Amino acid sequence: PPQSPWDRVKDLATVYVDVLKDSGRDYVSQFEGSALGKQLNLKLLDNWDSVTSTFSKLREQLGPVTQEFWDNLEKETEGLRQEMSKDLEEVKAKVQPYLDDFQKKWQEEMELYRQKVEPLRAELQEGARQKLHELQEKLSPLGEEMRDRARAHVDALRTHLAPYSDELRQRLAARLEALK
Amino acid sequence: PPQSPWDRVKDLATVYVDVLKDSGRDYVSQFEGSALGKQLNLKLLDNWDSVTSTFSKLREQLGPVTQEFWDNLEKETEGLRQEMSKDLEEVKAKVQPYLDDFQKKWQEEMELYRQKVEPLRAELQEGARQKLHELQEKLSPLGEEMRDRARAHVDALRTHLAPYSDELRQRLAARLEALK
Repeated sequence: PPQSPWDRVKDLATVYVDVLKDSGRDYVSQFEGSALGKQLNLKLLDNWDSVTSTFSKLREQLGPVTQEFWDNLEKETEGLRQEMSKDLEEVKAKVQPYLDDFQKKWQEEMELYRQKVEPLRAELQEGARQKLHELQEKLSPLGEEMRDRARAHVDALRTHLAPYSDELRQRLAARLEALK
Repeated sequence: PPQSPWDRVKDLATVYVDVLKDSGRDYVSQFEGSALGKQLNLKLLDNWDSVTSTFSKLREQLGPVTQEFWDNLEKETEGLRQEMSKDLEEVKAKVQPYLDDFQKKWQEEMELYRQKVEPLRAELQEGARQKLHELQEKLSPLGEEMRDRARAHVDALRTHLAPYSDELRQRLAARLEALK
């Protein structure tokens, strides 16, 4: 099984084109994955990816190429990487405010939602706590009493059974002695 | 490695003597293991077992025996099993009321404890439920709103980024075309 030379073009697409939308996707994941985003069970990345990949659009455009192309690509790779890398940074810059504004906005949204929710939730949790604190004290002496009685009941049983186990052991011993 | 002939005596001790206290232990486990017994974390069987086993007390009593003993024991085994089995049932009978009364008493105890506890616990669980029912309705429309906005924000970002990914793909395509 040989390896397609087009893998080199695929790598250039991933590294220098799709990185832009992937970073976009990562900013969205941070929203989806936040403590509050999970609270809401946000699923937001359906249809995020376009159907046709950047790689397909490149191969489709370049059309078929010769071995001269691949030898020329291998010749220019480092100089093309350098120049592609500066185009990528010039675009990353242009796009960064959108990503910044998105990150700040969903956090604003979540905070504004936390304010409407966390207080009412805190309250109920507080009162539930204070009513439970008021109940682990009433059943507290009730517990150490049941345990004392339970222990007394078991010691009584253990004691009641003892003479009967002795009687059995003595009947066995006497039957065994008869085999001497 | 040979096997001790005394294993036969050990088996008789287990089967026809220790079964009595073991059943006792099983009645206690039922208490310990009940839904309410677990609630209280009952640990009740410490020191239940005597230090010296019935087997040790039998061997200690019989003292050393001959091969004639083991041949005689093998001769009488079925007739000794039958007769030991009827002694065991005559004792099981004598002891059963104790086990019955113990089982009935710890259940009485647990019920009497359930009455003091379950109501107060039910109440708090009811009100906590009714206050939460009163809160999953207020944040309900708030949730479907945040989701709509979240979806709108992500579609905006996806859209803002598109022309920049196209520009990158076009700069790569043009650099690749130059290698033809």
